Amino acid sequence: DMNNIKPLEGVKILDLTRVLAGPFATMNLGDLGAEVIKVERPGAGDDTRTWGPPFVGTESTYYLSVNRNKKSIAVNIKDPKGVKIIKELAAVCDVFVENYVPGKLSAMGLGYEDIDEIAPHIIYCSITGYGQTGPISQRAGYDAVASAVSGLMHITGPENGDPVRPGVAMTDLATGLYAYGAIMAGLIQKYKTGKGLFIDCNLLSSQVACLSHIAANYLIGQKEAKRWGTAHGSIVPYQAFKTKDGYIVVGAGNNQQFATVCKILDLPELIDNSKYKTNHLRVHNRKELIKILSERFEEELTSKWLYLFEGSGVPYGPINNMKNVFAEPQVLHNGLVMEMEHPTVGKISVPGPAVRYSKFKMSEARPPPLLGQHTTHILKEVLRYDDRAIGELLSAGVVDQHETH
Amino acid sequence: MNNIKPLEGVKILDLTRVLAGPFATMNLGDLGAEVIKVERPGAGDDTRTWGPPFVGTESTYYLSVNRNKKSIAVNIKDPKGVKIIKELAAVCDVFVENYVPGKLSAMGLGYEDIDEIAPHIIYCSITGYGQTGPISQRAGYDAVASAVSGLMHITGPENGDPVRPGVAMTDLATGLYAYGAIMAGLIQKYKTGKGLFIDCNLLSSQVACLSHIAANYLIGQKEAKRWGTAHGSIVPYQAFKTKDGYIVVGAGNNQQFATVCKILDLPELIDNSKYKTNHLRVHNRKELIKILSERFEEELTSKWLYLFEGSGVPYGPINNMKNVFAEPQVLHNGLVMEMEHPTVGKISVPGPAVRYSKFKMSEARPPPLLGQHTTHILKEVLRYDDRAIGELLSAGVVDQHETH
Repeated sequence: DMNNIKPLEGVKILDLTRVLAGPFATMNLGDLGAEVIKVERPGAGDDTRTWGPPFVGTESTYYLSVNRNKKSIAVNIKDPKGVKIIKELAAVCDVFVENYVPGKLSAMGLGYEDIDEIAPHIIYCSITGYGQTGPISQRAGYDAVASAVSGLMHITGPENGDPVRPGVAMTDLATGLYAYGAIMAGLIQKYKTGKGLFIDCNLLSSQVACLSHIAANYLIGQKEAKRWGTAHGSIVPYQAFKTKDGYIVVGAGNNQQFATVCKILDLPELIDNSKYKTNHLRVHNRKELIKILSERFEEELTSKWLYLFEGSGVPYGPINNMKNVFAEPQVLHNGLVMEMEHPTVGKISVPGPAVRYSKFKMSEARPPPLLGQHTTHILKEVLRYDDRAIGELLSAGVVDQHETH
Repeated sequence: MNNIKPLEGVKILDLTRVLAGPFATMNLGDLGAEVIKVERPGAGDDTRTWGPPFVGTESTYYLSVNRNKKSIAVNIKDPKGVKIIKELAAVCDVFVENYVPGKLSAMGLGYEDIDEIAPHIIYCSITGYGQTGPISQRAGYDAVASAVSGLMHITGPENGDPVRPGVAMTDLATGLYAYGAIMAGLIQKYKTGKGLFIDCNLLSSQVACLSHIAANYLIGQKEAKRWGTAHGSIVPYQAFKTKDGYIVVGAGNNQQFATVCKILDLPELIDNSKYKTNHLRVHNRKELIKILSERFEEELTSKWLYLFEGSGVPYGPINNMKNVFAEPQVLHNGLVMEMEHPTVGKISVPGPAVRYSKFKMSEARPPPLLGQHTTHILKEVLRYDDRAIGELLSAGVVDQHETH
């Protein structure tokens, strides 16, 4: 009976997160089989719900992307009766996840000290902009602001050009991945000790840690980084090249690969040229070498280059737009297009799970919940509320229930 | 109880190279796992030769992502080397590799071979595009993957050539996926008592990260475009040039927009019909950004940081490497981590992103030298006597560093 079972099956997660960093972490935990309870404000809900267009039905595409495999309960945390519901859920929930500014939930009585009293077992994870404490800890967390402060924006952009930001909020997504792993570490710690712990995850720490070798260049060698566009500082040639109909990324990491690229480009003279004999020589003569290579790539179409580079064994790929990405058979074969049946919106498609496991499949996923969709169900079953009290909560406005259950 | 780490007592057999794999095992090493790093004798990990910057004989690239590990140099191509890996796998909980799909299977180190001897083992494979597929045989590279996955297409200046992120965020994202996924396997193994196979690849990680942007095309049939530092739906929310640098300032509602306008001493803009609402501000984006940009250039970045203090609106400065680690918050978070390398001396690398209440990860073992723990691992983990170790050393199957 244990042949085909998900790892986080039987783990209840109380999710109070909003926007992207938090929901992406709980979504990936939901794929692993955990039961995720999403707490939202009555009427408005998660901020992403209003982030449209694009709007499909009454649901924004932003919200649907990162909120699958969750159940929604609408509770007014500011009301004292709402605080009681959250505490009661915490008693039966293994994990507590929030992404408010430090001290906000504590001011409302939902802080870790408050939750620990009723749920000492609970794994409390807090996602913030800059951390629980510090001089700038009170500032709210924003992806673009954090990438600027953390220094990623400084090193991203065209050479001798203005800084740019990554297209998607990679700082937010990286923090969500840090937390998604950290929460599982808390569960492993919980099994041994029998007690819960507090987790601190923040955008600043996530992005700085990702700087890795680039930051180590300054910490150890006192070397300041610069923007390189699509090129690499230490490897030449390794950049995107403009073509007749698009861009192609071609790289050579050694003389064997460089000779292969030159032959495909019909430029054998470069192989034995003294300026390009070695990688260090190629880096020193980067400006001249790139100009010669760029002239060749422009002469032919991207499709012809992909045909010529087939089986080359060197790094090579095309810059793909959204239409081209999901046209790729490899993307489809990996299951990256995930389709789910939304109760009121119909069939919808979002990016699928990145990770695939041999023992179990995560292809079948629950669609993102409507605002307050499971409010009455969670109260009646999980908290054993009678119908009379639920109606009183509904009339007062403490909780909100959607038309569709 | 302090000094109690979650993954303490978990042995990880690490055959990864470059960045994606080592970043995953490094974070597992911080959590208390015993990470055994298998490297080629003579050459070692590819990152070792990726210098300058070089400190001593170790590249800064290698040192950044290889702390909290032990190094054993084994020749997997030799049949005697294959036996050593199999013996280690029997006593190791986790097996991690990042070779091209099918390469280890040819050498006898594939999942089927390891599963027979170590059914408990958790096997994690990190590849460019996945275990199977039309382009699965292609090797994994960050710049190539970001181009194919579509991240490069949406990153860059508006009406400008595409650019790539400064760091290999696709590789690091995949490493973060694996580090979480490996722990998911351990939790499942505790219940079932048997191991499983994990597939992690750069393409799947980056595409999944596209998230709402990909959902716009999949659901709304909308094609994305490059926005520089600006945002498509929110104006103003971008980096602004200053007298000495760049500052990022954003306003998400009319109240925040009024706050920004007052700080910039442009109150007339608040009540202007062209900028009354966010939708109106988006429509007149070109005109509004020009007016705001002219004001930002007049003053120094530090003056703006002083004026925006306590404003409550999104605001931050673009920091270079010197400014990042100059920030007190970065130091307060423990992000500067120092360890004592035996031959290189005291060194500093970026610290762990996550901090836990029960245990501390501040003290870390320094990155190992090539083949530093070869004799120790063979003698202790596999109970090899001195006689057998010498025979492997003479043949060249294993390599031991001068420093132990």
